[PDB]
Amino acid sequence: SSHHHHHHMSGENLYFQGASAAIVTDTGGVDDKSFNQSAWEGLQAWGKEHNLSKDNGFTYFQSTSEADYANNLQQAAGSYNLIFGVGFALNNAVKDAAKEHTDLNYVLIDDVIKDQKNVASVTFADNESGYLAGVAAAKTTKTKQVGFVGGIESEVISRFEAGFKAGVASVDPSIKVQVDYAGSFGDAAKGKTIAAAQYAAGADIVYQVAGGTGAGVFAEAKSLNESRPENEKVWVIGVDRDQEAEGKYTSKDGKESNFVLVSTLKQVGTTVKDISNKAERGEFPGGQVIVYSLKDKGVDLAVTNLSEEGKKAVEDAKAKILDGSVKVPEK
Ligand SMILES: Nc1nc2c(ncn2[C@@H]2O[C@H](CO)[C@@H](O)[C@H]2O)c(=O)[nH]1
Ligand code: NI
Ligand code: NI
Ligand code: NI
Repeated sequence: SSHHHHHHMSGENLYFQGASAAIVTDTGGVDDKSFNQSAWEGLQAWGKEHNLSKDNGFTYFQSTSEADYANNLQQAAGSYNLIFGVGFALNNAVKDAAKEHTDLNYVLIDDVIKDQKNVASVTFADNESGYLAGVAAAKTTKTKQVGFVGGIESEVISRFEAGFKAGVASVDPSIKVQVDYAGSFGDAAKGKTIAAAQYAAGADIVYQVAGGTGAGVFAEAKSLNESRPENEKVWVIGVDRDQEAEGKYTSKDGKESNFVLVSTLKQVGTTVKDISNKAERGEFPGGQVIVYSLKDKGVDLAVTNLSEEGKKAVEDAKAKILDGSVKVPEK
């Protein structure tokens, strides 16, 4: 209201203490065009905003295996005071590291840690985005059969699967959803053989929810589509990022086209940048569980190459999820 006792201070003597933020990444890698890449793009954007460069204020530790999680988190604790575990698999390793270094701040993305003051947890309503992808798929199938390729069987991927199945059923319960898990988020070759089998059995759309494994699903669809006419093409649904650019191909008939129907979005990069800024300002949300959903645009659907009829079904289904009229199952 008033500040009568005051002293003039030079801007040269006032300074804001910066933080150093690192992500510890799973097998998928920061080049997975999806989940880990979104996180890494977010951290790079944050680095650029704070005048930093890789291994000088921000970095990523790629995990070779589960045994490398603890090694990478301990290496990170040498130089970084905000450490993100990217993926549900880092749950136990982040719990242990947070108990050893109570002075550092940790974030688990895609899972919850309870009762740890220096750990924040982030989850996404991927069931809600999955539902929208299902409505999209149900409005474009000609064969009335669609594929789902998961990475590792988990509460997280079951959220996508349940939402996707529910969204397909909301339009046409006649449609068959073939489900297959790769057992990995970093196995393109297994993604390719699963997609090959799903397409050969008469799926005309595959939704890939397996991070970097999904590069194989894109490779299979591209090979089938290059050896066919444009109007007989087979679709993939993108995940985490808008993957439209990965769908570029040329048909047997010489026509330039795109086989990405739609992508589910998961704003992991946005979350990494926002929490990094809060940690640097001394407002780290330790002990809290942050839930992103359709409402706050933490998840969404990019409607890329969907028919106008499909976009209407998606916009209508989105309204019903926001209003509460449709409750999307999580399992
Ligand atoms: N634990 C883990 N989950 C991943 C990874 N890549 C992708 N995912 C999950 O799979 C979904 C589809 O890529 C993402 O939204 C994440 O939930 C990874 O490397 N590790
Ligand atoms: Ni005042
Ligand atoms: Ni004074
Ligand atoms: Ni800074």
